[PDB]
Amino acid sequence: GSELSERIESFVETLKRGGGPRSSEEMARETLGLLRQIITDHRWSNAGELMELIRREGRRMTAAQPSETTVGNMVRRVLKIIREEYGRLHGYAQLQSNIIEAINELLVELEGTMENIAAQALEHIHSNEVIMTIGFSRTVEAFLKEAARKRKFHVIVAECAPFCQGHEMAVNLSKAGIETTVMTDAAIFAVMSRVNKVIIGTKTILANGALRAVTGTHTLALAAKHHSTPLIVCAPMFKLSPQFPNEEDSFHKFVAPEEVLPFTEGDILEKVSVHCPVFDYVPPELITLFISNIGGNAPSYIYRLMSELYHPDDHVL
Amino acid sequence: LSCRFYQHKFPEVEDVVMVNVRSIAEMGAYVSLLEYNNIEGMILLSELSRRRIRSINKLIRIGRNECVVVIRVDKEKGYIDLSKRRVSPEEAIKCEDKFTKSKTVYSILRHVAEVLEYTKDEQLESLFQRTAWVFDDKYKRPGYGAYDAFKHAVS
Amino acid sequence: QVPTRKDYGSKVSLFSHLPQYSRQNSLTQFMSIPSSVIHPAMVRLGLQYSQGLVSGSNARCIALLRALQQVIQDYTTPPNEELSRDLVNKLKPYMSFLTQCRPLSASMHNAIKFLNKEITSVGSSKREEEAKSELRAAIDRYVQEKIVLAAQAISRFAYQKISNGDVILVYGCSSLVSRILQEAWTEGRRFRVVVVDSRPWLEGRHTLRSLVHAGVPASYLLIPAASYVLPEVSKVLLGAHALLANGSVMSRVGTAQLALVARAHNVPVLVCCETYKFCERVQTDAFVSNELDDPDDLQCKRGEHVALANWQNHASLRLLNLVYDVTPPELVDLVITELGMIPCSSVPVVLRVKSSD
Amino acid sequence: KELIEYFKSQMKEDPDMASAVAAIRTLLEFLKRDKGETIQGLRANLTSAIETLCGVDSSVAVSSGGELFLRFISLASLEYSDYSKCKKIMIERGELFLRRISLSRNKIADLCHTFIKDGATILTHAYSRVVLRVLEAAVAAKKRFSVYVTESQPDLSGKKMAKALCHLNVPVTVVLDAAVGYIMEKADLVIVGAEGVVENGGIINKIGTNQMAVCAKAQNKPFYVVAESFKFVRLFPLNQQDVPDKFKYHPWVDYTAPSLITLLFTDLGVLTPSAVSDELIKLYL
Repeated sequence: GSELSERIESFVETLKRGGGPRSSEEMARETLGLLRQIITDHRWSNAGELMELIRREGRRMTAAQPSETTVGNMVRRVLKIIREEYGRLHGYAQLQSNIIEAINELLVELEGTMENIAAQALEHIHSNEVIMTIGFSRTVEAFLKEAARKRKFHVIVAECAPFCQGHEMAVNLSKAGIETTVMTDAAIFAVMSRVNKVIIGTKTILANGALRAVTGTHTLALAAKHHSTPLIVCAPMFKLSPQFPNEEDSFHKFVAPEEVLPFTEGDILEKVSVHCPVFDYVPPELITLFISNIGGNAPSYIYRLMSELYHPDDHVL
Repeated sequence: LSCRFYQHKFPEVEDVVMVNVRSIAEMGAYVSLLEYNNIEGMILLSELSRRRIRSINKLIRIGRNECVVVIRVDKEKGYIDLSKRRVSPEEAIKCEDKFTKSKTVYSILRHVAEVLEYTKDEQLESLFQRTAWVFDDKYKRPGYGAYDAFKHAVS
Repeated sequence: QVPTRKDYGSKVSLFSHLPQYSRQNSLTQFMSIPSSVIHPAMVRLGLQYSQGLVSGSNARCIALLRALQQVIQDYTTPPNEELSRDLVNKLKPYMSFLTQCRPLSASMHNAIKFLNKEITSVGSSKREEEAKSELRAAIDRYVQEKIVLAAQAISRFAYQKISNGDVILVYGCSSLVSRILQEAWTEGRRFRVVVVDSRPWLEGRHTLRSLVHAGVPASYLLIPAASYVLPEVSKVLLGAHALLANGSVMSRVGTAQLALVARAHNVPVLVCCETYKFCERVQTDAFVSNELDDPDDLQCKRGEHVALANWQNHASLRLLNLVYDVTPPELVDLVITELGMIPCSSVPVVLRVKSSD
Repeated sequence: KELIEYFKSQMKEDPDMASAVAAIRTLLEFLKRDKGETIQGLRANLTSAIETLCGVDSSVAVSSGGELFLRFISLASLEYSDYSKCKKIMIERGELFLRRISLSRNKIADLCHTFIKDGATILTHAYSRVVLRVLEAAVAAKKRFSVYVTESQPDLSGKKMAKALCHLNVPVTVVLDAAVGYIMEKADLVIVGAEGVVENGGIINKIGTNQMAVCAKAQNKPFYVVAESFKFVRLFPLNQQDVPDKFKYHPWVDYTAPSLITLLFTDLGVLTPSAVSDELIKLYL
């Protein structure tokens, strides 16, 4: 009814203004709850009418923020769930409760993701190890803060220049006692000679195995490929997107340049061009291994998870 | 000091019970029946969902309470087969409300026995049978009848 | 019950979580002579594994399945208990004892998983010995196809690859590569094999004897001199023990090193592995999941001054012999399974068609 | 030999038509003209047909399309028990498969031309209709770019590609075939059309491709390879001699390592090179 469009518009301008909420698993739960509220507050005779409907509001929600892919891939996963149920019921009236219980299964799958990565986390950490991460992500800091329960090693949290969010990760890992080293973003190849492996997170996994992540990590992937150290991308499966990199140049999210060059710099701000991209592109050849809640996967295996979670007819949304 | 929630020690067939997962094995997920004095049950790997499931840990969540329908029970062998596939969201909400009311009645009688200082489990079970299970057998409703009788006795 | 073994020597600081046992140490000093906690076939398997008599992966899995057949044949069912739960509850101390004797191969792990999936799929309406004979026939059919049909298929797929006038490099001891070379020599190909060996197992003499008795001209070499022969070598054949989900090859320790020197000399790598030796478990180095053998195996008698004899007097001295290591997936070219010739990028994908899906 | 005559009549009537689709049409016409109620009797006739099509045409796509067609015949024989309904099932399924294949190139064009930036530089090899279809969809999508086409010495078809692009009124330049490493630093992307894709992700193409691939490797350029799905080959060439020698005859075919290939653009979509082995193992030869 009307309250549905109230909540939809609130979600749309919440995504338009800032990051609401902060982390992504709450946002995926909000998206799945909004989608179950959309499928429980409407009337349809064919599944294709709800399919066109969900495609239209998915277009609206990704037109709210084109840089954040979690809402779009959640809409696409719900679309493939509806397509699978229509295909298994076609070969009618019990479809709605089937999509409801499938969304409930996806919610139980999604709430236990980080702790499944933590359960499989002990298969990648040995004693007295040098780890280097970038940015801030609760999956990687939970990974390290529970992997330090039985192992003793070292984590070097490098800050990122637009928003130094690695200080929060450093003070969260130092409370667990993992001998955290804090550095800048310019010393990575200065310290790549001693880092044994790179365990980072990401924002969005692309269809070809590539990934967008917090900025400055393509440099880290290049240095780790130069030193031949393996890369661990601790990423869930709601950051998996079918959006190809070269697609209408809408890759990077540019923010205000105040954090790079402040407004008190002088009259020299008029004749300067300051850009601040908070995301960066990493090709799959600079990635060794992805770690999802179902296990470890290769970058040569992202197409199979793509075809298992998404449909090629819904890539345009 | 603990006891079961109802006058029966084992649930009936197709009875949705509230359990908590304790461990995960290859045969299924070991659970504990919270309303039957923590007896051991098993949710089958084939009954965890209606969709093809690659691994048991994707939907187990050891430590979380869940409503599961009983498929097979054996009082002699001690085998209790449970299923999360058969339960509906309406039946899950009904089982959640029934477990909440039965847990409130259990906490009330546990506080009453702590005030009476009945450290023995047999005297506490006799108090259970004299307070809640008598009303549950009189009204023919386990959990609903005792909570309704206590809500009427509060007034 | 079974206690935990005393770990021998001074461990490496990077290998503090992995156990390091000894062969002069054994677990049965505080065990019964009629073995009641562990099965007699299981403790016989543990003694055959701990002393190093069965070291090949296929031989370890075959002896494991024979011991499991003797366990199922000597199995009884207690009253008011089902087979499908009591068997998995009784086999887990057996596998814990086998892990305590020696860290298990991945073929043994996949055999444990397949046996658990098979004995989980037994209905309780079936009888006792009927289900026991069904499981024994299932174990027999499983080892039958995924040993001999897989070996014949990989030998047929390698016969159409090895040409005439070729020179082949091998490393370590494997039944599959030796069977490939024997069938290729007997079926018409004329070639010579360069055998690469390494300390302290010296298991290249086994495939050297397998190649000389087949009539193949052989060449015995070590791992530092392989860089001398890789300009000459046209093809490198290797025996894989496990293949991981990223495409890594877990085998004997001189594999990724040998594959890197072979790629540096532009010699292609051909690992030979069966589809049951795959893993959903993945690792990227030889430090987070590896076997540690005896520290007293590295010593040698070069004259009169064996220096690593009393190595435990020096507090700052560490001894280490890695058994398994992994390869980068960009170093190995071929993976020859019974489904055909794949790259490493299809190691989990074949798992997707071997997981009944 | 009416099969080679029908193949040359199907291939010479349209210059916009590939050799593999003509071979599949010839195989379907031979299966419709066989009328032999036998599984092995049809399999041996199809194998002799592909033997004739490989003795006549030395293309890799012809033998590839015949092997896919043979796997399709094996699947349709293993599905249906009786052969009488299976003959009409094979005929209808092959006609529908050819109808799906004949629309593949347009699908490649609309799903492939999205990657090419505006104001960029394209490096391309010898003549094929697929890269022309992708480029004409790119200029139909209002994009401007400078094109550098290899002259491709053994048969001067890259100059014919350049003539077909000057008739399209686009800036194209015949670059020297010994100069693909000279213009690699200005070529931000290298999109190439292939004539056969081997199992691991590598490709079988014309002789001047693989060196350009390593020029794409030392200079970090994304080497895009464009090919349909009927060019998938169940082979594993390790070295440059390990390709079958009947497709060589001055060599004519170079094997390109799958590590030098960034992406594939098939009818399944934009794929990693590891996807070809997935399709070839669920297809089972």
